[PDB]
Amino acid sequence: LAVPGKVIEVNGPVAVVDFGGVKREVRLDLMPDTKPGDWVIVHTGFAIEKLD
Amino acid sequence: LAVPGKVIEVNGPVAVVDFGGVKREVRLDLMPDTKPGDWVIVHTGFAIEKLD
Amino acid sequence: EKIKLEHGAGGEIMEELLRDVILKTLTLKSAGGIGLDALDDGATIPFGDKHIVFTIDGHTVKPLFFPGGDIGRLAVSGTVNDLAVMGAEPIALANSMIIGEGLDMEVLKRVLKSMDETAREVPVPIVTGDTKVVEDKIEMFVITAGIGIAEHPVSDAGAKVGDAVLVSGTIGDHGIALMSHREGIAFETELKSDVAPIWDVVKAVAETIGWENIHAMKDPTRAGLSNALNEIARKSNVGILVREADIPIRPEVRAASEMLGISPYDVANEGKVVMVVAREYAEEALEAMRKTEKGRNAAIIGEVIADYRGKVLLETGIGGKRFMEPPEGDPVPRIC
Amino acid sequence: EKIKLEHGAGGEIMEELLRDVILKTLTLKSAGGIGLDALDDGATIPFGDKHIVFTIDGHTVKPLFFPGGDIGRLAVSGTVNDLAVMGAEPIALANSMIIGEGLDMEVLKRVLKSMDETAREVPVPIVTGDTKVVEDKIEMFVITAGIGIAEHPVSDAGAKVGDAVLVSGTIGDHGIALMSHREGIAFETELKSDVAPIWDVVKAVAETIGWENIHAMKDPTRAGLSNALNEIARKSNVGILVREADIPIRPEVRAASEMLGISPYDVANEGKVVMVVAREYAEEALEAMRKTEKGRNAAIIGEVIADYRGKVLLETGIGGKRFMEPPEGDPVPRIC
Amino acid sequence: PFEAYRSREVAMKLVEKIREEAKTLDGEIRIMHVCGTHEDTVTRHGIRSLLPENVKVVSGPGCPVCITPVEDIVAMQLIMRKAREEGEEIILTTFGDMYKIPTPMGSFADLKSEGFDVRIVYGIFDTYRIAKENPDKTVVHFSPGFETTTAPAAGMLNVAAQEELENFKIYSVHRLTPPAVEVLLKQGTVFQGLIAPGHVSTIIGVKGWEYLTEKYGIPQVVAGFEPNDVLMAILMLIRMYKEGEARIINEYERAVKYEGNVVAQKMIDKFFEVVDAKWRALGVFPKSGLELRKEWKDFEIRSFYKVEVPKNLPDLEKGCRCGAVLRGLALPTDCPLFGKTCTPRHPVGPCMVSYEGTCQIFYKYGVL
Amino acid sequence: PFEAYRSREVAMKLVEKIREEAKTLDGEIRIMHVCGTHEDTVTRHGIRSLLPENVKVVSGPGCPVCITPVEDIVAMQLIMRKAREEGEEIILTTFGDMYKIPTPMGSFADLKSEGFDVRIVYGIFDTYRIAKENPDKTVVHFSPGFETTTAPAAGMLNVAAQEELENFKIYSVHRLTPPAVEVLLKQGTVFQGLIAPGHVSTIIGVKGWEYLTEKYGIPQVVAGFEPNDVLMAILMLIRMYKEGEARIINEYERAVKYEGNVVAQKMIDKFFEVVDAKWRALGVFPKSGLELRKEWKDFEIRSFYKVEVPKNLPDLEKGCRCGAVLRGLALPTDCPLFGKTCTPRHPVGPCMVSYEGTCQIFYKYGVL
Ligand code: SF4
Ligand code: SF4
Ligand SMILES: [Cl-]
Ligand SMILES: [Cl-]
Ligand SMILES: [Mg+2]
Ligand SMILES: [Mg+2]
Ligand SMILES: [Mg+2]
Ligand SMILES: [Mg+2]
Ligand SMILES: [Mg+2]
Ligand SMILES: [Mg+2]
Ligand SMILES: [Mg+2]
Ligand SMILES: [Mg+2]
Ligand SMILES: [Mg+2]
Ligand SMILES: [Mg+2]
Repeated sequence: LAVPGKVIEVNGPVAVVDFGGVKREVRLDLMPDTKPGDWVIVHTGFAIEKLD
Repeated sequence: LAVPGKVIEVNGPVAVVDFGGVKREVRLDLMPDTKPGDWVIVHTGFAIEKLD
Repeated sequence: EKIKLEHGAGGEIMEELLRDVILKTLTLKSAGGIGLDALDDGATIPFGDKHIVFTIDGHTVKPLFFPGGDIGRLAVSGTVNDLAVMGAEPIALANSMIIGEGLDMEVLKRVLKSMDETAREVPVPIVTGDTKVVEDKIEMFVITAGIGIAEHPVSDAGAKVGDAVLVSGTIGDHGIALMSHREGIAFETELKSDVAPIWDVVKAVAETIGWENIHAMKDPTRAGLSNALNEIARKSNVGILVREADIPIRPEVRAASEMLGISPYDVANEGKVVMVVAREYAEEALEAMRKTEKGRNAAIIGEVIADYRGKVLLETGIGGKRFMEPPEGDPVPRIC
Repeated sequence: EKIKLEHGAGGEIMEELLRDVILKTLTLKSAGGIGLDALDDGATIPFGDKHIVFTIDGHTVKPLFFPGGDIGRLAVSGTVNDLAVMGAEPIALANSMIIGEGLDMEVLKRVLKSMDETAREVPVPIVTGDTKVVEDKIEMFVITAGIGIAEHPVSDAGAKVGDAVLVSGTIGDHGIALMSHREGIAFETELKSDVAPIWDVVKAVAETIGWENIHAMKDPTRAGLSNALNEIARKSNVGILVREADIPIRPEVRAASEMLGISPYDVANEGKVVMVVAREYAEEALEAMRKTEKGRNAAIIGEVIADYRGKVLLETGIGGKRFMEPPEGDPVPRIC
Repeated sequence: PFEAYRSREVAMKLVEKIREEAKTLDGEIRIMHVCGTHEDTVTRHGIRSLLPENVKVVSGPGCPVCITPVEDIVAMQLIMRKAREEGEEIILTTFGDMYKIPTPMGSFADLKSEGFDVRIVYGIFDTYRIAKENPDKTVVHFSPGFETTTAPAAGMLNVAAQEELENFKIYSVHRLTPPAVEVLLKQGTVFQGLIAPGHVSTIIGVKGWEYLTEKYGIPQVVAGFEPNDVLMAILMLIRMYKEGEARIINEYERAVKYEGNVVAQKMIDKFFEVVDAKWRALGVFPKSGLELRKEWKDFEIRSFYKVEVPKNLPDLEKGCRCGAVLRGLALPTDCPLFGKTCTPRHPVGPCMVSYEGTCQIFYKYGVL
Repeated sequence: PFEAYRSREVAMKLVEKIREEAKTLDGEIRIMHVCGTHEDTVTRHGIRSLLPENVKVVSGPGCPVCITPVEDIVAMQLIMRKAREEGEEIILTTFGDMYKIPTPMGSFADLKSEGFDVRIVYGIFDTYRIAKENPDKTVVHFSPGFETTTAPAAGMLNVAAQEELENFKIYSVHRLTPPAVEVLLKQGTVFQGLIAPGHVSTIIGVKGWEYLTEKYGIPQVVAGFEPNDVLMAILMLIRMYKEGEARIINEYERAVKYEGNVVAQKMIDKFFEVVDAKWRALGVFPKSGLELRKEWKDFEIRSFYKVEVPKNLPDLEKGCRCGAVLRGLALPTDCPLFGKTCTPRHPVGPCMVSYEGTCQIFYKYGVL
């Protein structure tokens, strides 16, 4: 059950995504280029792609 | 809290005393001469004396 | 500060908790009648020409089954009695159950069966309920609330000086039977619990001497007869003289209590009622009781006096005098 | 055969237990009104010009404290609501407590405080109670019974074809907040439980469109809105069409439910009411609700239909159609 | 945001176009998706009730937990016992649904009840953390999943080698989607269009699915998971069928790159190698599984324990038709056990247990 | 049976004679009993309220659990810990009240809560049984008690040697009643008559108490425990005082032999030897304790463990007056803690904890 979230914090591998009032930490190991403001697809705690 | 009971069964060291509708097993190690019909004083599961 | 087993043993320590916390924290405690503050067997709610009696009781007896009864018969019996000692006729029961994950379906069925058989004896229907299941290893808990209609309500504070004190039967049976059952103490014939609804007993006396002459009542459950009496003395602010030689006690109960080192006066009864009646109606109430299947062994045990107000005086067999102290808490664990 | 967590989750599996055992074993189940067999939010007892509503509910929510409320506010809220959805005005509460040996006295005080604050909001007094303490490591269990007076009683079977279906507020808040709190799922602003008494909400609608026009009601607690609806459909033997796009759901709840993989329709709500009203009174009831502090978010979600009797039809956002299945059991453990 | 992708208007338009393009269609068109999340979308939004009688959407084996061999589940359990007897206590992490997956010899939950340390985790990182909090114990993660789940494991294995962790092991039961799809082709599973899984695409990109449309001429369409993504894909597919087209449209361009996700691809390649694997209830599919390479063999829990898994372990319970459900050849309602002895609470087959299981999805949503 | 011994008539007669013999009495007569069961009889039946102002009944140290040194209770606990560290787990049996007896360092119950195996038993046979059911463990019984309780232990030790049991050990804390009685004499405890304990007499018979009435001229009276036994004894004592008599009357002849109980005497002698012992809150009384002889030393739990018990362990909590209660010099109601912070449920001193404790008895019965 993957859902979209807006990145509001990056710290190397870890990131803080907000899914509409609900925030969770996500590993950016597969989306190094990630950065605040982005919108990633999170699967099992990992960002797998950004949205355009 | 020692209470009187009527012996209704003997089997060497063990005995079965009735304390008014309540029966319990008692060691006769200190009252070898005990035998059915007797009335002993039971203390911590041992017969310590018969009544006259 | 932690909650101790004593805080729920119906004795003095539990009285502390009620006064030190419960009654002290709850601020809205009545509906125009006897309320929480009174700590009576139930509450009363004026409803025109009559009153509604409201009572609730949790049950956590272990084991769920024991000689003479079970948690199911106890739930129905306990609630009906509390309504009955308030002077109300059982109208309906509400049954809540909290079952532990894993209980054998057969146990639940057996409990429900007993509840049913017991409820039909009153008779009184179980009109609503609730079922919860928890992972906690608790087997089962039964909480029963009940509503009843009382033409004339009776409270623990109506005892008057000169009145006579009665019990509907033998004292100490439920608590001693259950304790004996635990310690494997075998009998010539098993000592049974007395758990049973006794509305018919109260009703009989009332249908004989009239409600106005029943000045006080209480089923002596947790903490026994001593507690039920000490509770009436305090609230009615009267003294109570009890003659040990007149308190009905089965031989088996006397025996087991001695071995158990506990007093049959401090343990719960689940099929009895203490009744304070007008001095000139004692004999008729006694006989009215003796004529019921559950009051065959009723007996006048004492009288309400003017000295030692709030206390319970005990006249021993040899004629001595001492107070019948309200236990700190029921001696037996999970007695109800 | 063993009892499973599912048997007390308020879903279908629990329905089996009630039908396979409880209702099947108890034989006396009514007092001249809505009884146990109806499995309504409470029972009714005719008393001349009016009826007495009788309800009881156990509570075993863990942890005892959670965002937005606690087991104490829940006990009072739950009982008052069940009386309220029957169309009765809370009269009195009966409170039973089963405390685990060792509970910190402060916790008990904090729970009692919340119960008190909550009870005063109705307002409704706690006129009688019971306290038990067990060695079992359970912390605390709160069982509350309540009596209320209903001029005109409402049941889950009064829904008529053409009627409109309403909810007093957002759906899924209590169950999702509690689940999120468990899995440490943090929020921009914590998702709170909605636990609260909503008699004022029901009363308002009644004091606006009259009791005769409130054909059915039920607080969607265990098993959620889907369950409450599926229950009304079956008993009223009518079908129910619900438009997913009109069901009020907080953004935070939608989000957490997706991550949690559960539907906000299948989890308990502790501060809401489902109301089936006469088609020509829907708007006034809605507005009457919108004017209360707890019904600001009320909304007409559907209508009673003649097809698919006993089932609940869901019209999805994109316009598709599917049934809103009554959960097998509430997804969240110890939700209440 | 993305409101359009859920818009009741955008949907009712797509539904109308689809109806139009089909009212003139002869025979029947069958579109197969191979992602449980798509099945959830289709079923949750009641999309089937919006389709024309001659247009069908079937769910393929888009459930990694459903297809994990029982032989592998039993193996993991045998190793837990083998370790116990060797004084070594292992910490086993598994996903929630996998935790309850049945086998002839019981599930991971049945094990838990025997005093073994089995923990449910939402991702591999959870397992990684447990590894650092319990150095006095070997933490192992039974790892099933498709490309989308393989990646987080391929990345966690990197972060583990650098850190030089010795108590971070996993039982690989990873599978590849494209291969299984081909196998179904070579076996008669009927469908004229393929809705390629959104997320597995995100990883292997549109490129990973080309070898299929080229070698069999099947029109594929990478789609997202909003209701309009699937409706779009269906329309797009109906048209490439009517016009005899045979190409791949990336409807999910907002989330997928043609090349896909390079890092993950090599990240996975750095540790796993395509191998022959068995799919539960389906058979042994060629080059469809992923196992740890000879080097990163120290990360495989089986490189420390060799167990004898009994032969002839039946894949499913008698009466269960999950194998056919997995092939898109059967509906869960066709099953005699569906909603009877088999439900999410008390499942008989894996298709009902899994979150992406087609049976669980049908049950959970009250299909018409 | 024995109805007379409880007869309200027989009692009211004895009460009248007593009043008669005392209305003419000058000064005050003080009768001391040294058996908690007698205190229970006196208090339970409200006998004190039937006595004339010039006749007093005081309770001596008739409570073996109350007087067991804290040093011994702590020792046993230290040995439980010492065994644990030595891999050896011990099964400790104790009586119910002893189980809760407080010490500066906690009770046996406090130990139980630390994961130690402490079991409450009603007698030594219980302990013996546990020994046979748990051969893979050393079962030990903290054994306190007077002659009446010593005997069952002296008999169980015999049945144990024959059986040649190696896991049947006990910590002896046995005490002798007659000695302590003499000590109280040499220390001023005032009383002109002694109600000798019924059951301890049954064992040592009337003969065991003679050395006292002869060496100090104190009139002793062996009595039973029915209310009329004690009333009789009181009357008998008042008269031997008025007539200057100085002998021993065996009012409990129905249960006691002059020589007492020979078997038990030798049974006890075969294993224990009178030694100097400390009485909690009272001091070290000469030849008042019983310890296992050098031969049967293998039955003593201390012959397998040597622990260092800290010095200066206070005998009682501040404010507790159990020491004076034990001497019959104080009433529990004289104590500031009585019924306040000290109750049977939450005891401060040993006198309140013990079943034969004078404080517990006063509390339990609501003394006037
Ligand atoms: S319902 Fe159950 S039993 Fe039928 S195939 Fe689906 S999982 Fe197998
Ligand atoms: S009451 Fe307590 S504290 Fe006072 S002496 Fe008796 S036991 Fe010691
Ligand atoms: Cl009670
Ligand atoms: Cl509920
Ligand atoms: Mg009562
Ligand atoms: Mg009550
Ligand atoms: Mg009660
Ligand atoms: Mg309920
Ligand atoms: Mg009363
Ligand atoms: Mg309800
Ligand atoms: Mg209800
Ligand atoms: Mg409810
Ligand atoms: Mg009660
Ligand atoms: Mg209703």
